[PDB]
Amino acid sequence: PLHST
Amino acid sequence: HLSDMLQQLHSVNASKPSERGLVRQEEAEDPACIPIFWVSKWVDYSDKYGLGYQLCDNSVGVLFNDSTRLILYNDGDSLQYIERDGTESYLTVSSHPNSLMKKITLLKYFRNYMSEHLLKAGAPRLPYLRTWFRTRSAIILHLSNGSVQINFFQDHTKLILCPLMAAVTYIDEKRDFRTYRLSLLEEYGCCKELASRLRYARTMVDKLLSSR
Repeated sequence: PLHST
Repeated sequence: HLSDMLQQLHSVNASKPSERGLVRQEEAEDPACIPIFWVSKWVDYSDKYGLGYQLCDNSVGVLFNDSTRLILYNDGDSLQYIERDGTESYLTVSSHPNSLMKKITLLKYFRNYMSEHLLKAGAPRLPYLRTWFRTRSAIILHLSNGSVQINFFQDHTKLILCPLMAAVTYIDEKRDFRTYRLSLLEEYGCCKELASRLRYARTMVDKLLSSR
């Protein structure tokens, strides 16, 4: 993933 | 403080905390060691600009691809800029040198994305992001206060390691947030899940030390 949740 | 963290992890891991008698993990909890800061959100736009992050106090930062850093305090205007040579300067979003226009604009975009989107991790008792890297399984975030945060992508579990407190905060799959003294984990043990993640953490701290 390229960002957090 | 990375060498200190590594020694603390060597010590907990050598105690084989999940492999002996009755685990009394709860007796290792120490709420006085709850961290002041951790990373609540992050955006990896490193193919172009850098890594943007929010700390739990709603401040934001960016570690740009040129190894410079911008930090927006949670008042929404005050800025700290750190040049490649380490020089720190203070300014605001409204009053800045023209040379920082591009970077300030980029920070506004990251800030807006993390205000509009994403869940705040750990929803505490400024540090900036010293370095970070990703593996297939996790993202590893090293703060300038010595803390090392490891977010596991698959199961959303997280560790926040602080070498000053010699403590680890574990956020589990249910978002329960428990802080342990590392030496009390040696004393009382822990579950195999936490133990495995601490073995991984040691490997990540070795990677940080060998690449610093």
